[PDB]
Amino acid sequence: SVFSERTEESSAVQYFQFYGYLSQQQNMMQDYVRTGTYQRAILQNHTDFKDKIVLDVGCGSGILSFFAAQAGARKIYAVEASTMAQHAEVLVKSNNLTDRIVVIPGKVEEVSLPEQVDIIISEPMGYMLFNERMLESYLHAKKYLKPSGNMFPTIGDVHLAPFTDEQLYMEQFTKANFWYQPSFHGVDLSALRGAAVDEYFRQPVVDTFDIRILMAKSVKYTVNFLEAKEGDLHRIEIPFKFHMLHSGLVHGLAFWFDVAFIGSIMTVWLSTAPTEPLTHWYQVRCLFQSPLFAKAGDTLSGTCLLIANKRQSYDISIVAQVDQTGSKSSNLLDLKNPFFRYT
Amino acid sequence: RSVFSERTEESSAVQYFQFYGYLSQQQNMMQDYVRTGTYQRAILQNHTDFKDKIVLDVGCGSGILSFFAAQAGARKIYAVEASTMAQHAEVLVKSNNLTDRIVVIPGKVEEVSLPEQVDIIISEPMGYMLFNERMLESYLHAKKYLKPSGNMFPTIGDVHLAPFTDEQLYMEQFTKANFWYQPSFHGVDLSALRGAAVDEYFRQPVVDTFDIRILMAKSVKYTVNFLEAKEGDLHRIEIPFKFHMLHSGLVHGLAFWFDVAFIGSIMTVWLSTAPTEPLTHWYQVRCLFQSPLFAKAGDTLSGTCLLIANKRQSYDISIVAQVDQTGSKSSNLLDLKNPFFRY
Amino acid sequence: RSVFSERTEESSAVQYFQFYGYLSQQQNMMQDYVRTGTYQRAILQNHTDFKDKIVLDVGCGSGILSFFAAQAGARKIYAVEASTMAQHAEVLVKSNNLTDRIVVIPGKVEEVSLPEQVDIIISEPMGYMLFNERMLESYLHAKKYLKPSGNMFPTIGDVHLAPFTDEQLYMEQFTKANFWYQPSFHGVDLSALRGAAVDEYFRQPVVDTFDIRILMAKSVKYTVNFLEAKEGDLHRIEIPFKFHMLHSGLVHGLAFWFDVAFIGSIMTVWLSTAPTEPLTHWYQVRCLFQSPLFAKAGDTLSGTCLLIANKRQSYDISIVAQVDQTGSKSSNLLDLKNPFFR
Amino acid sequence: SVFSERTEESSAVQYFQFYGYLSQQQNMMQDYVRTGTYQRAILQNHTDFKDKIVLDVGCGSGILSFFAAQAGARKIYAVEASTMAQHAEVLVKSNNLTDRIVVIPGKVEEVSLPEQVDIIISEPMGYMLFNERMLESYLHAKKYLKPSGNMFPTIGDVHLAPFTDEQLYMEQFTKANFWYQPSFHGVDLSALRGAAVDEYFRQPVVDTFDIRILMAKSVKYTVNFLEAKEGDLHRIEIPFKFHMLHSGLVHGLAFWFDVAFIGSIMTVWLSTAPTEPLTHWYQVRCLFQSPLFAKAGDTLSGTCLLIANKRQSYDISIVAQVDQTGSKSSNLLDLKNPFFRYT
Ligand SMILES: COCn1cc(C[NH2+]CC[C@H]2O[C@@H](n3cnc4c(N)ncnc43)[C@H](O)[C@@H]2O)c(N)nc1=O
Ligand SMILES: COCn1cc(C[NH2+]CC[C@H]2O[C@@H](n3cnc4c(N)ncnc43)[C@H](O)[C@@H]2O)c(N)nc1=O
Ligand SMILES: COCn1cc(C[NH2+]CC[C@H]2O[C@@H](n3cnc4c(N)ncnc43)[C@H](O)[C@@H]2O)c(N)nc1=O
Ligand SMILES: COCn1cc(C[NH2+]CC[C@H]2O[C@@H](n3cnc4c(N)ncnc43)[C@H](O)[C@@H]2O)c(N)nc1=O
Repeated sequence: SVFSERTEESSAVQYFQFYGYLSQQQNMMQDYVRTGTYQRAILQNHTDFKDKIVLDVGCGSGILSFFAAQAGARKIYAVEASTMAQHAEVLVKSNNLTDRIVVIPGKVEEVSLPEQVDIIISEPMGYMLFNERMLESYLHAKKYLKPSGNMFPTIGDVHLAPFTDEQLYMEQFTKANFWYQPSFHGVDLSALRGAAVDEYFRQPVVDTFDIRILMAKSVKYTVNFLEAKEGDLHRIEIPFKFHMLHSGLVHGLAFWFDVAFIGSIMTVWLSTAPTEPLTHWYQVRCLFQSPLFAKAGDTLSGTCLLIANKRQSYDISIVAQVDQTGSKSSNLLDLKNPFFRYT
Repeated sequence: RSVFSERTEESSAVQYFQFYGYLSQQQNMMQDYVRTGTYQRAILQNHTDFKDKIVLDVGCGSGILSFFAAQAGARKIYAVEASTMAQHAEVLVKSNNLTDRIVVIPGKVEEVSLPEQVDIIISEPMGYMLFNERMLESYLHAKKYLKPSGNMFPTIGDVHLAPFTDEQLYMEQFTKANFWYQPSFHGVDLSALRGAAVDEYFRQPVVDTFDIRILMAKSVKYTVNFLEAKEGDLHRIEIPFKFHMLHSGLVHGLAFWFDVAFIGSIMTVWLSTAPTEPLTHWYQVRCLFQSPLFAKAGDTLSGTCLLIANKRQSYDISIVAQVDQTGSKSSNLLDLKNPFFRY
Repeated sequence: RSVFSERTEESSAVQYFQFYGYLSQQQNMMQDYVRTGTYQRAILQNHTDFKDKIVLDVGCGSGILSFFAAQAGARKIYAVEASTMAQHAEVLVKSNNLTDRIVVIPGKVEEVSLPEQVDIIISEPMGYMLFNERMLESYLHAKKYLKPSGNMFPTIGDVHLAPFTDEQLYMEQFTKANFWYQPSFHGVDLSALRGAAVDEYFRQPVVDTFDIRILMAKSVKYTVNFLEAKEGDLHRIEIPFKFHMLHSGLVHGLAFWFDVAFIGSIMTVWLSTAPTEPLTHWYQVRCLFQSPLFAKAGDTLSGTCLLIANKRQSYDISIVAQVDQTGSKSSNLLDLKNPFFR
Repeated sequence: SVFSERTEESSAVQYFQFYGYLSQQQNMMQDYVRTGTYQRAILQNHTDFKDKIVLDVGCGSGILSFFAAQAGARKIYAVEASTMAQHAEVLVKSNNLTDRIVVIPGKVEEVSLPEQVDIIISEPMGYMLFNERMLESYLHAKKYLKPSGNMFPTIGDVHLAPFTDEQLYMEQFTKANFWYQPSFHGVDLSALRGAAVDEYFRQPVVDTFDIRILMAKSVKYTVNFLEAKEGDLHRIEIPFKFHMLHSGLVHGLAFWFDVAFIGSIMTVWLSTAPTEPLTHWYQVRCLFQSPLFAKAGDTLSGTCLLIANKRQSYDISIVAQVDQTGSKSSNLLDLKNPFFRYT
């Protein structure tokens, strides 16, 4: 199957074991902006669901399918690969919707659907949008979509912006300098200091921050789910050229994302920006190995390259330079194992 | 066929050794001064057990215990580690000018080949509730390389269990499960999953610390002698208990902690994780009853704690407890692999 | 045969009037200075509404309100009381030398005979959640003796309901019901009765007081005009509500309290049992949801509170409420006859 | 029916409405001494239940019948007049004992039983034992008992003792003096002071106390349930002659009770004495209208006459005199409406 060939067994096992916990479902269900916005997006666009055939990709407990039912859907095929699929089956029955919702346990790449659908609903977003590589499953599911179909969400916007956070930057060396001592219980640990530093900077930082740390207007990269193919997400190149609004040291790039549900009646947005109420996605920051100095009016240019790996994630390569001075910095990060810093 | 792989699911082992490949993880355990200091004390104060001896370090990580053995005057130390950390151990050996005495051997101890038999095996195989991670079996497996008169550091392990009362913790866990009682979460009836939820939450052992005044009886001790035990002895561990209740009230579950002893030629050194001792990264472990049992002082609380090893490098825990004077019985099942870190 | 007996089970009435025959009970309400003081204030500052007038005191008890009417210059007061306390009131009338102005008439106001029509009716018919005990119907029934332009003290009653958050109270009641979850109480499996246990406990309205900070929205008010209302109006009371949520969080239920107003010729006097005011023996009443509803600020909480009068001199309470923006719905049933005094 | 003939309907309505609440059942079940002692008496006398026919009078939720089943009874007829009977039926079903326990809704005086039983079990005790008049139902049930049959409990002892409590006595007047003021909001309430005093002294006081207020060894009155007829409890004359242990003012009499389960293997006692842990029966105190002075060595004599009324309770008439001085005092009380003073 498409899924198995692009995914290490070991990763998938852990992955779907994670999503088999009800506390996990509960965690996201209790994120009100997420759940409420989805419900709002579906119900306020009822003409996109009334008497329609629906596919729910990765339905979990099946909540989104129930929203599709509330909107008047004729038939909803709810696909889920984790064991949560049982619990969804329980809920459909207990809610007297066995006639409209069909839970189909398995990976969307492997199961079979009896008919084509009018619309696909899903929540494939991970950290920095792309983490978990579910965007690909969502796009893969379009093999079941009628030429007349819609996708909820319809587009996804990733935003990148340079930031200054002197403390976050110095934090890494404060932690790594543990190894910079010539006699830890009689052992000289110093030789590992460099490797320790390396390890810390490879982790993207998951948390939130004050918007005043942002030093330039964000650059946006858009995925149109109606148009994009799976292969388009194996290699994602985000070129950028930031026009610096403030003077100071740029310590790295901040990431967040929005999705839009473009329905027949209205467009509804779900935003994870630092200007909006906090979600379980938070924001993601990737540090530069060396900060770059820039003055207001200077230009910070370069590329963010995301290469997909078989651990259901991406290798992040970021290169940036201040055009006016020629000061250059790089970093390589492993998105699969971020550092949860939020307190 | 390797012993390790035969008892271990691939997916679990990958994750397992990925976790221990991070330097931050090493730092975290190294910074536990009680642990590190006590190990160094046990080794250095029993230096005659190491002088001009052959040593095996099982799961050496960064290699600190091997360095303690080197400080103690060991003639040759074979330091085995299956994670990538082994590369970092090699660096320290070189930078500390101990290349002639410490030899890092990458791989699983069940799979590597050792050049000679050793005089003593040192290790830190203890996990949560002592038995989590199933490394005790690797530690015991390694005895195939031990001379007939050889020693084990640690030499024995004592598991302690005692009933406790903690209304807050219980209500804390029940409150989480009460989410699934809702008959109309965004219009969806979740109640049918309420039973499954409470099951899931009470399935998690609670890792943290507590005040000793919550203990309602003298602890019961279960001892594993590492010099004598076989791997097979740890596939099914049955711990019978009979507590004489010192206080009246609700027993909400059983608390677990452990001690290990380094029985050397000069002296015996103890490492304790009891709640009467300073806190370690092992903390203490509590298994909640789904239903608390009322008992008065002078009553007897009897039953068994049964540990069945699984292929995820952990144990399925079954606890049965009864108030003998009334016949009030409680039964519970816990998954030790996935505890709730409450601290 | 009488209106009272037809709407009341004998057993309930017996127990009911047995309760009000104790002097300690009388003392208990008289010692509520806010209550008694406000009544005297309402009557005395509106002395012109009593000056040389004919008065009916419905359920006079010890006869205190009648004495206030006497102090205000009333010509003649008919004091009706169905319990045995009526004997004690007559003693006080005699010992206070007011035999010429206060006439005690033993019996139910639905059954006794009055010699003449009155200019004003005084009473204290309020119970828990205002309506408990169903005496308002007796109070309204008594208007058959009121001259056309006559007055009522109190003149109106306002019931207030507001959503609240109180997790501790909720888990307090939830902790109690889980007793019945035990699969081995002395070796006995009680779990099969859990559902019934939760039902029983959450059916009880909670009588006590609380900090006003637990209220999540401005209260909604339901008004009874005693000058206009009929008995029948209180057999089935439907109270619609739409709360505009001021805070985000869990709504654990609805809190109820009431005010009455004495609208006299000189001034209007209010008696309040709100949580912003000093505590009275009416306290406040809260009806819990079996499961709380989450709402964030700006949302709207809508639904209905339905009160059905029963033959035990009380009400069957039905509360249905929903968060409009999300469709989170709750339905609940409470038995006002069986409150929980915490 | 016998029950209807001795009971006013309104009282019966109130009475069985009280016992229809699960919270009420729960409250007695949560009395560990009560429930545990019943269980102990039944289980340690298992030979009195093994393969026997049992009658459970007023079974409530059915707890004692389940105990009888645990002891090995062949058949248990469980009679209950309140609606709780339905709940008992539920538990019988869920505990898979439908073949051994038969719930019979109704009053034991009115229902039909198919056969004679070997033993009757019940908990008919009220305040000072006799309140609620259920002992008569218990004795009435012996029409279904085989000769040589047994009763659990087998006997009941009511204990009386003189007490001194100056505060309790003066309390009545502190409360009644509310009415002794010439201008309560302009009203002279004084004329009702006497009636208020009368009212307070008619109520027996339910609460507990320090045993040090007791001025003599109690006098005991025994009901042997094996020998007694119900009619024996319509008029209960309890003569008393106390040998005063302490000097002082006697303000009244204190009441409590014990029951004994005299089985073939052993006798088990349930005590509500003030020297034992507190139960939901507490203790009962009846005040003299005027205190009597007594010296150590004096004798306090008289009678406590209990006259049963149709409100399922008793009018208590107490007369007492100090023999050596001839100082005499009496009181008449209404046991149906006691004053709960306990804090
Ligand atoms: C915010 O951090 C990440 N994150 C993301 C989300 C949103 N992603 C739900 C995916 C849900 O979809 C399921 N899923 C993923 N790949 C799937 C596939 N090929 N076939 C079928 N179901 C699949 C998966 O089991 C889970 O139930 C969330 N609900 N919680 C989170 O913690
Ligand atoms: C729950 O906390 C307990 N805990 C315990 C310890 C002590 N446990 C060392 C295992 C170390 O031993 C290694 N290891 C495990 N099984 C092994 C095996 N067959 N062969 C070789 N090395 C092995 C593994 O890679 C790790 O480096 C720790 N260093 N951190 C902790 O967090
Ligand atoms: C605090 O909440 C309960 N509560 C209420 C009140 C206020 N309710 C006075 C009724 C008083 O009026 C009497 N009463 C009730 N229905 C009556 C009727 N058809 N005809 C004549 N008298 C009646 C009844 O006997 C009592 O004396 C209070 N005085 N104490 C309380 O404890
Ligand atoms: C603390 O003192 C009061 N008290 C006493 C007791 C002990 N008395 C049980 C009576 C139980 O027996 C029942 N009962 C009484 N007369 C009955 C009758 N002719 N026929 C059948 N059942 C009858 C009654 O419905 C209740 O289930 C208790 N279980 N709770 C209390 O609160």
